[PDB]
Amino acid sequence: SDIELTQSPLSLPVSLGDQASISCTSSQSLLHSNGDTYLHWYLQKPGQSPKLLIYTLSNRFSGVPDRFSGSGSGTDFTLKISRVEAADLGIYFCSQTTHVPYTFGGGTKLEIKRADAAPSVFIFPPSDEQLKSGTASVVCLLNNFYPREAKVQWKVDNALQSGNSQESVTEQDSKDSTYSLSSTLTLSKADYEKHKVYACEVTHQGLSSPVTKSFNR
Amino acid sequence: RRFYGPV
Amino acid sequence: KLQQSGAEFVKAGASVKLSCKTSGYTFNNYWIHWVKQSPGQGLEWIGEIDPSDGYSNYNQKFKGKATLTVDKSSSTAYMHLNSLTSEDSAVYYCTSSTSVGGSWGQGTTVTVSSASTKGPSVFPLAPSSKSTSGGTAALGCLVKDYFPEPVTVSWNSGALTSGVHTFPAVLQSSGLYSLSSVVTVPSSSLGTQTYICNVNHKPSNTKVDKKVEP
Repeated sequence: SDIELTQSPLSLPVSLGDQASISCTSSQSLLHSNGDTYLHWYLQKPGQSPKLLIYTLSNRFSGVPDRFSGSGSGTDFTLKISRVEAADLGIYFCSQTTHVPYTFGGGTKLEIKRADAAPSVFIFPPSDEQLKSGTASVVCLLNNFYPREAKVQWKVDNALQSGNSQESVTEQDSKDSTYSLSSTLTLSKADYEKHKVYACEVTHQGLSSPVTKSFNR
Repeated sequence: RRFYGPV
Repeated sequence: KLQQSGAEFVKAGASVKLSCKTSGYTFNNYWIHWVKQSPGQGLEWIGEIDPSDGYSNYNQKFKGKATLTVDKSSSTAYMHLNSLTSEDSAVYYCTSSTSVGGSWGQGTTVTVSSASTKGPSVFPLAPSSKSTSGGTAALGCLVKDYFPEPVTVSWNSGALTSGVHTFPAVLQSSGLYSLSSVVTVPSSSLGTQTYICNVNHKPSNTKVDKKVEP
């Protein structure tokens, strides 16, 4: 029965120079009997520790600009960011210290919004070198697209695959604000050699229908 | 014997 | 002005004392807190201690696991973790705060593992007709079955080899990490250059250079 703090949404794409607002919902009332409400917001930048923005509901930590604004009461709390700058990007956590033990929300990632862009899709057979070594990995690449959400599926001889693939996604790109993604299908050499057709099928917002990249061996 | 404030 | 002790790599069942050096002013005025960040459980408050008198409160969850102490003489804050487990593998922050805020440390990483270091096997992802987008070829290197983090991949040919996408490592069910590093290059360049991914795994003394030829 600890205080759970639920943030929404998970990731928030915004245009730089626009408003952003982030919600943090508390499983209980955080209003202390002294009249303060001990709900705080931090920002964590990649490879750095959390830094305080707003404390006890709506106070600015010293040097925090007022374009960062905290409000709420009871169980609903908001962080509004007013003129989103680049150095504002990263993960925002809420935290309550009203009740012991102090808790943290799961975090909201503030991202850059931009127009859709379809991925370029490429497929890579396993190297002969890897095959000699016993396994067979097939790599499917989705390069430079937006937004992040993407469905990648594997088909071997038209048989949809399950449980033999891992995806990894890059952070948002400096220059063009896109993502890239790797899907890796991992098989044993013997498995790999028994089938001819390997196809990576991709579903994404920026495409009108799914694209399938494939090779025959 | 509480601490008061942000962590 | 906070200063946290170095990374720890420890066996399960171990104990480790992490430390946090502050100023003489800090110690007198601020309270000290400890915080845990882990990929499984996110951010967690461990407990707090008032360096003025050593009085301390704890997250019920971390009673028994963590003990907090201070040493005035050296204005240093200590957190003792005992009975360590893989779930304790995390980044641990020391913080100094007040009713109006303060600052957090840079954080000590703790890794709780006895598993063997393993150097990566490095395989080319060759450029072909199926990795070409009208003018450009994509290619890469698959950096597979290593432990622990991190690797570093780098490419050759300077300026045109940026737009590199070295992907986050994925942990496999075998407990070995694996990743890919890919690049897009002008198709013409493949006749006048041979692209090479230079892979360094410090933990295992590995340096590999793999030519990625068509």
